[PDB]
Amino acid sequence: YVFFLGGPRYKGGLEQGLKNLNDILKTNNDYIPAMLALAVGKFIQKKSTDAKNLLKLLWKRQYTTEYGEDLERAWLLSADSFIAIQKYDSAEEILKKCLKYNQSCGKAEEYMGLIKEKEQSYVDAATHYEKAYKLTNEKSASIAFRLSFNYLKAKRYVDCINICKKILVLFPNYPKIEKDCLEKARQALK
Amino acid sequence: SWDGLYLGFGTMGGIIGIRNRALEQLAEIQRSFPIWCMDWTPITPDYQNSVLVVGVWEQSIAHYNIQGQQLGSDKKLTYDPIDINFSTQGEFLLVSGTNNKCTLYTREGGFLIDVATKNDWVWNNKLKPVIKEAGSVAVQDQLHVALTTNDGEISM
Repeated sequence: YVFFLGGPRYKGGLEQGLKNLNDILKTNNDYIPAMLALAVGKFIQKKSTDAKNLLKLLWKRQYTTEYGEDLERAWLLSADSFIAIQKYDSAEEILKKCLKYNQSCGKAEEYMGLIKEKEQSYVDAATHYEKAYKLTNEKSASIAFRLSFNYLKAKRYVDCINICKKILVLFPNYPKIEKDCLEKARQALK
Repeated sequence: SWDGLYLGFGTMGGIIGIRNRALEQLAEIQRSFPIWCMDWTPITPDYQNSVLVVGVWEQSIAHYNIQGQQLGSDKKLTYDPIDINFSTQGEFLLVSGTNNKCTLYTREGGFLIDVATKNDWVWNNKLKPVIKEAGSVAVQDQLHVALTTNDGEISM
């Protein structure tokens, strides 16, 4: 993992990690962190078929109590691989499974809210975005803007005004959110 | 105005207009933020002069004279005000707005207490007027306020 995330510092650490992971899989294939690391490396090395194949063969394995977390991570990655394309139904299936096995995931509910917003179902998208914003306590800005836009489109101007005020108090370098939704809500209030 | 002579109106475009009973442009003030709450200070034997208190949406409350010249107070606030109400005889000032709290202030601007936190925007809060007899003796410690919240609760 360190070699993969070390960047171009060595340019040979990633390939050596690939050989080490391949040897580990040769000796022991059922090691979940090994397959997860190799899938991440395949993502790094532009490989398309191999990465999805590895994710699929990881999916078949039954839930082991010792290695749940890694599984979740892999599932999330698979969900992302499904959200990069039009196949939203499988992404929703994986998201529902992840929310069934976990109730505090951060990126999962953000992706679910993004899908719901793109399917113009604003109530559920707003609920999911609000829960995600509650999870990462008042620090993120992009999902705050998404929540403000969803509230503005749902005719809930008071909540949108509150969110815009909070985000402008936090980050004063955001003039985009001032002339887009805050003014519209302010003028539509009365 | 409490003298019955002047009139003051505000616009969300930032314009505050002061006119007479004949509706002529006595005074015009241009701001950069919408105007929501305005009031006239009650007449008082100690003061006997009326000024206009207006709460702007840039977290400020401003005092304006009749001619339009600001008194320079420009008191800052943490929250955007929504409603401004003056108690009888010009002793207190009930301020509501963002943070869902109804607070009390002196006419100078000193914080005294907060009344209630309604968990939602308080659209309108009002104070109970009192009538004093000729030479009446009473502490008059009791005060009454009426609040209206955005959810639909009218509390006392």
